[PDB]
Amino acid sequence: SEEPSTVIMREAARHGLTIVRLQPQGSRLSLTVQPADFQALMAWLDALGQAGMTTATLAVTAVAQQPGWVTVNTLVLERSDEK
Amino acid sequence: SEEPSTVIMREAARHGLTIVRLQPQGSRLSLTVQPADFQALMAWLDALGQAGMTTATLAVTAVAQQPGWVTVNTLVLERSDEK
Repeated sequence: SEEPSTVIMREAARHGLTIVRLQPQGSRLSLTVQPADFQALMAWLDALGQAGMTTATLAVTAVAQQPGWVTVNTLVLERSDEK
Repeated sequence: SEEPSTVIMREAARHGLTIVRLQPQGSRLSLTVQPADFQALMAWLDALGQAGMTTATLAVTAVAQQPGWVTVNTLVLERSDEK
């Protein structure tokens, strides 16, 4: 993975996740993700986990309108020295 | 599930998660969970998800000492009117 930013939006899109903002700040990335399936956002990070990415920050809230969905307050990804 | 507090610690323990603090504040609960497998803490919430519990807040950070593990900053659970 030459472009770490890709895995996020790539895995995001396939999981129906909207990463509005991304920032390749070395290891840590700044991700902005609209309300999501707790499934999708996990599996997406699980997917990024394959990239050597760790959830460096995940900040989240349950939605009142459709329980079982979540609201990502702020999300930071961390990466390996691998790349 | 007459005692919602049980599912959390029950599912916690089976997933190797330490819920130090729990608060049955109606729908929302205050959970304090020591550093965890992102797998375990998800699967535990997935498990609580079976209880009718939503992750009302999940606040988390990646650990520097053993990547792929996470640090739960603050976690709030939300419950159904089912109980």
